[PDB]
Amino acid sequence: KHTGYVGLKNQGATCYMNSLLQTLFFTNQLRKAVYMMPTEGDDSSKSVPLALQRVFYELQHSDKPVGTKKLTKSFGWETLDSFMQHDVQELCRVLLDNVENKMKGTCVEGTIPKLFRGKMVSYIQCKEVDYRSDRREDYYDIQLSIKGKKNIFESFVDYVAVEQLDGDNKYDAGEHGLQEAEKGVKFLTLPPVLHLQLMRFMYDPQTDQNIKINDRFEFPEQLPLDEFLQKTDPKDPANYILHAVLVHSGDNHGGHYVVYLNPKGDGKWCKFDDDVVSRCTKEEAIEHNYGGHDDDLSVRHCTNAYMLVYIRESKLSEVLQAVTDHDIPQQLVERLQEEKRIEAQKYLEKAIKIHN
Amino acid sequence: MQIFVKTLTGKTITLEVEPSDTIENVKAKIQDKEGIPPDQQRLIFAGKQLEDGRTLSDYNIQKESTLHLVLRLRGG
Ligand SMILES: [Ca+2]
Repeated sequence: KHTGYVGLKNQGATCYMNSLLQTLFFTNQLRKAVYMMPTEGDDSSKSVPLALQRVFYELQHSDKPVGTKKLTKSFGWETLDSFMQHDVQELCRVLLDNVENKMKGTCVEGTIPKLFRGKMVSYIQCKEVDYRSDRREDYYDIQLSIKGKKNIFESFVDYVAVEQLDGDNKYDAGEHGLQEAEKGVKFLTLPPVLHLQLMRFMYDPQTDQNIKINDRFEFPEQLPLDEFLQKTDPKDPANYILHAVLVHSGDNHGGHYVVYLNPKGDGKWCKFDDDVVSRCTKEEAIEHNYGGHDDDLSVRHCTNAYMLVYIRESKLSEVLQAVTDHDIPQQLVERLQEEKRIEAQKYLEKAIKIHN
Repeated sequence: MQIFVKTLTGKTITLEVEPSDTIENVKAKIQDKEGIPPDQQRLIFAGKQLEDGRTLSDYNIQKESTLHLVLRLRGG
């Protein structure tokens, strides 16, 4: 096809992995940093960073579907764990934390935090007693509440609005014992690359089952977030552009993952379903994945966005900067070619841990 | 000590825990307040998913730390 882009082989249940890989591969500034990670002395049967440079090199060069076989091997996984279905965001948090740890000490140290990390504040104020506490958290994604919210904007408001630590959840004022209080959360900084996880699930204890929320939830192509910052910056507005839509289809037990992307930051979108890559409309990538869509040939009821990726307008030429072979070290290139030549001559854990 | 857990709704609940508590204890203590089994719950603290077997102190969880509770949308 005239997509130029290539997909990934699915080893059994590895679509969650494939969908993530594309999302990260097209986070260009990140892909460069992976290329410059010292791995000459690493053991390929055990090196996760190596297997990533490998998948990224073939996704960039190969015109045939890339295998993710060696990547699971570097997780310390056996063949069966490649047949286990997992939450795509759970992978995101485990993999990126693993990799940020490996980049520590190298020249690309802390590249992951520079792209994905921001900060927020948690103000507590006792209702009856003069007592004000403050705490601050870092985040690499935001969990947006979905049930009952038209769109991203409303979901942010509920996130930042003022909650009530009443009755059975009073705040420990140490001296003043337990106290009714009011908690509120303001955002301090928003990262260059924004990861949103749409809380599309709940759990009922009376019935004891967890349900998928297939309700409608609207996300814009442009996401002005300045309102939710505590202090704004005029030279850098918190304006974001939609980059990736991670889509889970199915409800409850089953599942299948796909990712939609406009890698170059333009308007042209493509649908990466495992090895198949096809071009597609904006509507196919955005409106179709809003959810609550009534089971038609153009869109199924239980198919909807689960993760969204936004890139700051400001820092977007930087993040989506072009990746040539000029940015690929020669020492890497050789090692993968020699791997090709030697190849020519010839309870199950349900919790997604990486062991290397 | 008293930490914060942010449920699926988004509502913030409070948990009484010592820093020596294993994550399993914390998950089990969410089960008593929320009814969610420890199997199905994932805890996230500043981008690191919490790991059964470690303790709250190992992740530097202190008073007023907010843990984010999420589930699993499995997939293929
Ligand atoms: Ca529509």
